[PDB]
Amino acid sequence: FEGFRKLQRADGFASILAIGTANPPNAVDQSTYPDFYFRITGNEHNTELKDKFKRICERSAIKQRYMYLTEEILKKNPDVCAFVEVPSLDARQAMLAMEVPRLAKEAAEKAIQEWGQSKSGITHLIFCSTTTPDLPGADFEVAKLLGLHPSVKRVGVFQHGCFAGGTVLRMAKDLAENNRGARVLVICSETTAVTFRGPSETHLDSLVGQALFGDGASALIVGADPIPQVEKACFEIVWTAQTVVPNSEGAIGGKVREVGLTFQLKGAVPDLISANIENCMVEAFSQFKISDWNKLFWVVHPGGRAILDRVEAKLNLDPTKLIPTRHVMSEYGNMSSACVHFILDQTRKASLQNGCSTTGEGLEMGVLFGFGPGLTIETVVLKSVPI
Amino acid sequence: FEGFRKLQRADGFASILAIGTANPPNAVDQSTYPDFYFRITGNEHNTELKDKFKRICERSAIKQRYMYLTEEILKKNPDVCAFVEVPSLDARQAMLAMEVPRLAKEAAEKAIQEWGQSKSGITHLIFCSTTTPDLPGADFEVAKLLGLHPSVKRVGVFQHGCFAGGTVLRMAKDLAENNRGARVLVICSETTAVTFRGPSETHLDSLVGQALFGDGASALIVGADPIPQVEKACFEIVWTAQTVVPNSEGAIGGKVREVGLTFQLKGAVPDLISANIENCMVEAFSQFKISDWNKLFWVVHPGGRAILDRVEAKLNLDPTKLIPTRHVMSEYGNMSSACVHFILDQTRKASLQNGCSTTGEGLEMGVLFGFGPGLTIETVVLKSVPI
Ligand SMILES: O=C(O)C(=O)Cc1c[nH]c2ccccc12
Repeated sequence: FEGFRKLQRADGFASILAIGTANPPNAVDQSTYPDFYFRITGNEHNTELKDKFKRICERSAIKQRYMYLTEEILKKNPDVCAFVEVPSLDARQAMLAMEVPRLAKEAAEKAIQEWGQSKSGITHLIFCSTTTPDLPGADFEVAKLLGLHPSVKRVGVFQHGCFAGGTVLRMAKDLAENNRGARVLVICSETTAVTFRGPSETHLDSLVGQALFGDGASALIVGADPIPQVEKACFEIVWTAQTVVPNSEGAIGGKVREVGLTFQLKGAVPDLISANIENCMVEAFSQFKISDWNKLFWVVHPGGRAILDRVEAKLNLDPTKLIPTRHVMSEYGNMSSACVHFILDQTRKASLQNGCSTTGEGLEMGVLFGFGPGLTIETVVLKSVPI
Repeated sequence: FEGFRKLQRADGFASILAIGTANPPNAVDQSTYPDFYFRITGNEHNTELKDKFKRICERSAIKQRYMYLTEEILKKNPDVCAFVEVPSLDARQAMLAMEVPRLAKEAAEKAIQEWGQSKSGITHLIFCSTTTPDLPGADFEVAKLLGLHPSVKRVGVFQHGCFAGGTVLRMAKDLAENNRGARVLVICSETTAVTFRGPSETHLDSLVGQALFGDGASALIVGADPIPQVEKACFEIVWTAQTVVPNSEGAIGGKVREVGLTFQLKGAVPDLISANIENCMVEAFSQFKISDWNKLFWVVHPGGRAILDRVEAKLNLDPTKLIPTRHVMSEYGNMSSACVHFILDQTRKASLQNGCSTTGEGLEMGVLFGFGPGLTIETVVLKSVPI
């Protein structure tokens, strides 16, 4: 086995070689959502509950969200419009079985097309979705839809949540770097088909989710040692970390039950995240001798307007750092795990079109944060690519 | 940066430094299961169905199984004894929220005790279970029960199934080898609380499972560069592969629904596996100049007696090869993902008590096979350690 381990692994940093995104072709305007939502769920007369919802939507800083669920589909699925008075899991599982792999496929083809290499070269697949209805998981169905080789090594990431956009990058880094020639297809596909439900005055937290969550899928090609003049890297995955904020189990959570996926959200999420964000930064960048957070490009899971404002304030980030992040939240809302990837795409695109010296708005180092159930925080250190 | 990557990764092969296992306290005798099972589910009047089940149990080559579900718990949950006449998911989720982590912690504490080092050195956790009830996944709960550091990087492997015992080793290899000093706690915790239900003439493809599935949890400590005279490896994870057998989608499957997790196993599984197992061996061992399957030690997921028989005959293995495998199936039945880890533990133990020259029955190289929904086959090439 002399030199076997050395030849088996890769040499450089895992690099994002392409980013593709997709969304259901149904843009839903936030300005008119309160009326639509309360009408379609049969709660038009509950003015006070609708006004609380209007309030939440109006302050969400989300102009629109793409949604698989349409008035037609909801009219054919009354049970999904209820809160919890009747079961709806089975019906939702059917929707997921079709929609999650579909968006995943669409986003993956875009990433594959950009990458410009044959899909026969894809060696691994990391597939993530809040939930998956059966066994095999959706990772199997997506691979089949894409016509990937049967020997592609799959890993499904389910029920992790909104922080998984970071999780999949952390996982892809080790796969790409420890396997010479490896090319990992990374996909995050999310849809509110599993969380959408009628409003309830005794569960205002669920109400907030109904105003923030949107649908979408992201796809990446990750690999180390990109081929000169053939493959093109936009970002390098340098270092990662994951940590749980102590004593915050009920801050963000969900439950898969007969009524489908229910979620819980506490108002303290903003404080909890900002109070622990500083340490994530020091632990991540001390080794790089960086202490000025404004010298980095930023990517933050847009869990909610408040979280972003609180993080921006606590760390004294100048107004431009979260522009790409807020831009995505405004145009797509909270697409869970897929969010940070759309933001990375927005970042590199804005950099090229503004004539920046790097894919990271002219800066060398950057940080990407994923937040979710735990409360869990995923930290990803990125390095941009010269333009 | 180049120096950074070199320092960031580990030097040698990912090695198994400890193996721990656990099972519910209730041992269920197979010889008397038909009467108990048909009684507790109120099917004593279905004589033909009962006789069919009896023969399945009698030919299962399974002497006993440990089960979380006792007569007392089943009496307090009649919804679980039904087939699909009434929803039972919610009741099952509650059981899982309790049992999966309980078994997980027990096995993990044992492996950690064998490892002999502080749990503060555990840097990663890979946790696997057929299903998980909420978000966070069970990986979160287990980390908490074990008192792991908040910054331990977690990866939950859900709804992969019986082949996942191989999947986690494939994942642990990259995590351990690409991270210098990394010590990965790998856990598989399975329980029939989620699959147990009454027999049904209309779903015979779901009957065999009730006779074979059992409960149990396994835990391993995987790490590269074991500290001399301190840590002790019993196996090295050399090479891995995953593939899907052509047109066998419905051969092994499951669905998470309002009635709980339903499953189906086609009679063609033994044939499918044996007709593709040869190519798996060639693709895995040709590079090591090995063509004689009998010169390797073996670990095979005991999906069922027939699978083991067909594999043995197809690869013309001598009578001794599947002994450890058949021994675990006899004493524990099919514990899904955990099986191959129990078998690995049995293999090393027997080797050291029979005076063999290595932890692999005196042989240098070995293979470990995981089978499941896909139909998927995980291949893990192992190297024993001198004794
Ligand atoms: O032994 C195998 O190959 C299986 O996948 C059997 C099995 C055990 N537990 C299950 C749960 C859902 C689907 C299949 C199984």
